[PDB]
This record gives sequence, C-alpha cells and structure tokens, in this order.
Amino acid sequence: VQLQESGPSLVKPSQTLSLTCSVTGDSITNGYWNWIRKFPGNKLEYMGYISYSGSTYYSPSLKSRISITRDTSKNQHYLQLNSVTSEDTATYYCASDYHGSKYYFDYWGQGTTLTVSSAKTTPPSVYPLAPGSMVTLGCLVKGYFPEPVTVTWNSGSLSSGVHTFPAVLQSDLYTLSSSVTVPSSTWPSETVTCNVAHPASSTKVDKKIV
Amino acid sequence: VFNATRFASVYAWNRKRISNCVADYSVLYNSASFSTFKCYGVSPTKLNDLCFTNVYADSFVIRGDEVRQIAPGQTGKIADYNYKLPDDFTGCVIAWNSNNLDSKVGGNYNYLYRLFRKSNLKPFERDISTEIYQAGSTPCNGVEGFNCYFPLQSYGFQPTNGVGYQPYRVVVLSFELLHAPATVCGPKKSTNLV
Amino acid sequence: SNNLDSKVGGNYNYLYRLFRKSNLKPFERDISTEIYQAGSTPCNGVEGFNCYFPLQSYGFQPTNGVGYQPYRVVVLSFELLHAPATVCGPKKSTNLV
Amino acid sequence: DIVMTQSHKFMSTSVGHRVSITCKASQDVGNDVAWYQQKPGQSPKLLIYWASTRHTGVPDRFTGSGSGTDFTLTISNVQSEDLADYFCQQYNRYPYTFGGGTKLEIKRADAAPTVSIFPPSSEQLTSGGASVVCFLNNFYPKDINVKWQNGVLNSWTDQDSKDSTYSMSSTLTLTKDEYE
Amino acid sequence: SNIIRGWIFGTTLDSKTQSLLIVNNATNVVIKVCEFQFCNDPFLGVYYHKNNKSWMESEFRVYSSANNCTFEYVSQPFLMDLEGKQGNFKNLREFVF
Repeated sequence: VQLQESGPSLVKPSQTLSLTCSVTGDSITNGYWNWIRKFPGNKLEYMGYISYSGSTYYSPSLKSRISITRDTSKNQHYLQLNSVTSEDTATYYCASDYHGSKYYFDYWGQGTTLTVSSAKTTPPSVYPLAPGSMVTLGCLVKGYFPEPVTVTWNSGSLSSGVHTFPAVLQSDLYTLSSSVTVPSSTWPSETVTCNVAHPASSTKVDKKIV
Repeated sequence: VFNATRFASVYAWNRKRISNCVADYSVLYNSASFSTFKCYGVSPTKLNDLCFTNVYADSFVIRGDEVRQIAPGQTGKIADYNYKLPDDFTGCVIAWNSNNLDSKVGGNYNYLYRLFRKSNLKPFERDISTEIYQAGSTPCNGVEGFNCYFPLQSYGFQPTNGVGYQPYRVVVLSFELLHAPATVCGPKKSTNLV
Repeated sequence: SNNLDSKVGGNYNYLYRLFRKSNLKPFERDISTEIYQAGSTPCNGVEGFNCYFPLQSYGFQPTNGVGYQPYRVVVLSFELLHAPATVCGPKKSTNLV
Repeated sequence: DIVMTQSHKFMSTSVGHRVSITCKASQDVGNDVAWYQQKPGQSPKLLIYWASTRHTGVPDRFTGSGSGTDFTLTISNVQSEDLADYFCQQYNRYPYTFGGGTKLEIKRADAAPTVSIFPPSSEQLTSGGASVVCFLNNFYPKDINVKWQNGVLNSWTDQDSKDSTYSMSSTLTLTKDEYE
Repeated sequence: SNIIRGWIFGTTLDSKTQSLLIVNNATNVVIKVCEFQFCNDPFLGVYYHKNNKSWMESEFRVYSSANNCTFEYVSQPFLMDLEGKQGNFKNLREFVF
C-alpha cells in the first residue's frame, strides 16, 4: 500500500503532536504499519508500530512519551508524541510491512517537515537585487524570525548555479542572502522568481526579478 | 517461547526442560528485535563454540523498569530478592512488551514479587514463600512493624498506566557452563580425538 | 622607535581595520590590504567618487608626544595544553664546585 | 536502551575497493541480516532483506553477511554514487528498532584551496548592505584552515564525485557603514 | 657516486597525515615534517651529467605541495662531490629506523 504523511507544522512545546498517514489501496485487515523519524546528521531513529489485531510495541529510546493509535474504518494511522521539545524537529515518514511473490517489500511514503518551536512568528521582507557573459541576480530576506525558514529558487526547480548562504546574527533578527547566475541569452527575456515561504504563519511571498 | 499464551509469576515461573539438542540459531534477535538488549557473564556471542549442561527456559513477567535487573552479580529490586542468576550464566536477558496480552479488565493482580529480604539470594536459588520476613537492617519480628518495609509486593499491571509500568514477558537464556557432562551444544563441527 | 617609524608629516604607510561585523577569535590574521569596492566604476587603486577606504592610515610625527608615538609592540604569547612544554628555555644558569 | 557499538561514525574508502561496515552487536541472528540505504535528498528505501536477495532498483553489488559479532556489509566496486546512510535492522521480530549509522567518504590527499574574492554588487550598497563572497574549490577534506574567520558565514557542501573533493561558500554580511 | 640522498616515511605517503622526508640537494641536509603530497613515483634529478655538471642539483620531483609543518632543521652546508669516478664503492652508511 501507499502512505501519505500529513499533520500540523506548528506545534508548541509541552503539548501533543498528532499526525495522520492514510492507507490507500487496501483496508486495515492484514499487514503492519510503522512510524520512523529522520533526524539530520545521518541519523534514523525508530519509534514503533501498530498491528491490525491491536497489539503494539514501543522503542526503548523513549521511556514513556510514545503512543501510536489507528482507525480501521477510516484506514488511517495516528502518532501521538507527548512532551515535544526543540530537539524533536525531524522529518517524518510512514512505512508498511508487506509480503508477496516470494520477496519482502517495505514501501515508503512522501514525507513532511514539522517544526516544533516556542518562538513567535515574524513576517519576512523580500527585496530583489538589480544587476549592475553571466548576469548576477539576488534576493535578500531581511527581518525574519526564527532561523531557518523555507527559502528556494523557482519553487525548487532551479538547482544549477544556486548558492545558498546561511543567515547572519544581527541584534534582534536574522538576515538571509542568496544569489544565482543566469546567462545573457535569456536576460531580460526570462525572469527569475524568488519564492520565500513561512509555514509558521502561512505567509507565501512571490517576488520576480525584472 | 514467545508464541505461548501466558507466563507465570517471578517466583513460580514455568520453565522448560531443555537437554540433548541444538538451539535454533537460524532466526534469532540480534539487531534490536525487542526492547531489552543485555548480556552478562561472558562474551555475548560465545555460545556456538561452547556446550551447556542444564538449559532452562525461565520466563516470567516484570515491569518496564525491571527488565535490566536480571543479571548475575548485579544488585536490583528483583535480582537479590526474587531470582538470582548463577555465576556461570552465559546467556542474555531480553524482554518484549506484553501490555495487550497479560492485562485484563480492572487489572491483573495475580503476579507478585518480593521486594526485601534478610539476606541475599544464593546462585541458582528460588523461593515461593509469601510470609513476612526481615526487610533490611531492622527486622519486622513476625507481623509488619517496628519501622520495617513490607517484602511481599504486587504488580500494578493495568492497561491505563504508563509505559514504565507495563507488563513485560522475559526469556532467560539459562546456559550453564558447569563441570558436568554437557548435553546442549551449538551448530558447529567438532574435531576428532588426537 | 622614533628613529625609523617617525617622519615629519605623518607615516601613512600602514593601515588598520576600522569596523567589522562583531568580535574576532584570538590570532586571526587577515591579509586584505587593498581598497574595497562595491560599485561598478573601478577606483584604479586610488580614492575618489564612491571609493571609500575603511582601512585608515596611522599617524606618526616627531612633534607628537607619548600619545601618538610609535610603539614596537612584541606580544609574548604563552599557552599550556596537552602538548609537552618545549619553548620557554630548556636550560638555566647553575654553578658547580 | 539499545547499545549499538560502532568503531567510527565516518568510514573512509576508495573507488574500486571493498566497503567494510560492521555493526558490532552483542547478539546473533543467523541467516537473516538486513541493511538500509538512504541517499541524501531522497526517501529511505529498502536495501537488503533476508540476507540473500535485493530490492527493486538495488544493484548486485550490495550484499550482507556475517556470523556472531561481526556483520559486515559487503560492497564490491563501490562507485561515487554509493554515498548514502546505512543502518542495521532485522525483519524477524517486532519492533524493528534501527542501529547507529555509518556515513561513507572517499579517502584522498589534501591540497591547497583556490581563493577567489568577488566584490559586492551596487544594489546592496544602495539599500545599505554588503556581502563579500569568497569561493574555495578543489580542496580536501571538508575541515581545513580556511584563509582569505569569526563572523564569516562558512557553509560546506557534500563531497564531489568528479575528483573526490569538497566545495564550500563563505560570505561576509556587512552594512554600509562597516564596509565603507 | 652520491645517488642515494634520503628516505621517505609516512602513514600512507600522502597529505592525510604528517609525513617525513629528507632532501639532500648537494647543499644542505634538510629534514622537514610536513603533509607532503607525494606522487606515484618521487625521485630527484641531476642535470648535465656528461659535461658542465658543476656538482650541483636543481630538479626536485618529490612532492607537489606541503602544509601544516611541524619540524624543520638545516644542517651545516658542504660541497657534495658529484664527480663520476671509477672504482670501488667508497661510502658505507648504515641506518636503523
């Protein structure tokens, strides 16, 4: 079967984090579904799983802050992570146990990014940079909090010549900086759209360079 | 062992007589199959090259915070009071969760454990007595009193409790390396007589 | 050292950094001694329109007192770590009979 | 608690040799060894199941065997595209708790990096900003003495697959009064 | 005839760790401990062996570059006799490492 990861991306600490992985293709009558967490820094921590009969197990990495529920009629699985903190920010995935054709299979889902923080939201200010064989364009993100946020070029479709720099430490806020390269054969016929999004406040800013 | 219906208490556990065979080393628990991952006594993978005389499948149900206390020569709340492994213990202790298997409506109060005792347990020694004995440095002198502790305690096996108080079924790989003629070996090829 | 680093009119041959982002780590050597430029017009190595010099030059004059006198500063750095102590003078002056 | 004892977090190898990743566990399974593979920027996929076959999309060079303590992942003729995260798990009993992890790298010789400093643009000076961008190419390893450090936003990328080197980009975010 | 000059020591003979080599270029006996980038075949070279040799050595094909040096020593300078004499072996040197 195929899973689809979902859930809220803004959860305050010392609360209950809920997720939803829907099963598409077959009902919850045979098989096993597990929940994993992908931490940055070459780490993959396992949390647990649930079964169709009702028996579940828990990983000994968490003492008493892990609980997995599901629903047979809704064909969805749930994850209840209690006592969240800033170190629990990781990428979530959903897997499924399946046997068939004399081989073992472990299908994977899509994945989602969840950010757990207690800081308040701050709307960013996007300001493009005018140029003055290759053309140098820029898009500065000044006045945003916290670090980091969603920042890409052409909605992730542009990867050649993209140089993403980390933020600097000002007195109160942070400031991003990024610059790409565009040849003169497309300038100024083709424009580059700077896409800066803020999932913590549902702010999506689209600025084009012209 | 893990496909059984239920296990007995920590003092009157149902063991299986295992002799004159080779254990199933084809499908076992290595890459953290269960919660508890502990081995004591000897090197943890020196089991196929050595033979063992008396093998018993000691299986009992404990809490979540008591699965790492079963160890030879190590103190604990159930090691020196309920079950003491012998000095020639060469196996491992590994337990899995049984919250949806051993629980019932209202809680299962059929499992008990001894918390205090007058002296430490001998190697390979068990006791099923439920009487009141000396707790610590101050004896109770019969009935519970004179500022002493209560030895006989009961497990709070409830399905609405925390994960640390859940019932956990254990399997004790009681491989004893004694001077007796051994019966259980590993899947190895022995040499000839030189 | 007023015999070599003291000239009439001011010694504008050496520079120093005026501003930066924040504080620096100990023993951070930066060899950036050229004129910074952020515009399109080249400054050609000299100052001019939109050609600022943040590396200001010092001033050494023989008519100045002890406030702006050239000090040949030699910093004697010492550090103890897990490495064995080697350079502080391996021997000393003793006597014998 | 699960104690997955490993020798080193990062293992060095070369193109054409044999990768040796050993999960030094304190137990034994037998003939059921499983391994994982997670490429950087992709989803974690199944790599080795039941210690004798492979998954869809897995080449024939990925295999795993061992007995007792040392379970060694065997990769013959390792290419530059085999830089991924490997984890130790099983498929015999539930739950499927993973292992520590091992990131691979290509052992090469060190070299002097190329320093190239570019001047900032004219649009940042009008708004009141500054950014001194300096690039460093063809260096090894990722942790060297960068020369042109405090306040400079250094960011190192992954290992290159052309000549087994690294790449990085460092900027100096300043203002109008700090640059002039 | 003064062909053997020194030796090359190290872990894997590259710039990964600190390497040890001694270069005898017929002027000084210098021992440096740096991270030398050794090639597939390091050696030396003497020019004009037939005529106008002048007992000097100029070519250096040991390593490409080096960084993070630890030890460096310069001995007493001398004049190495690079004359192509005929006869028996004259220099007998033993070394224990």
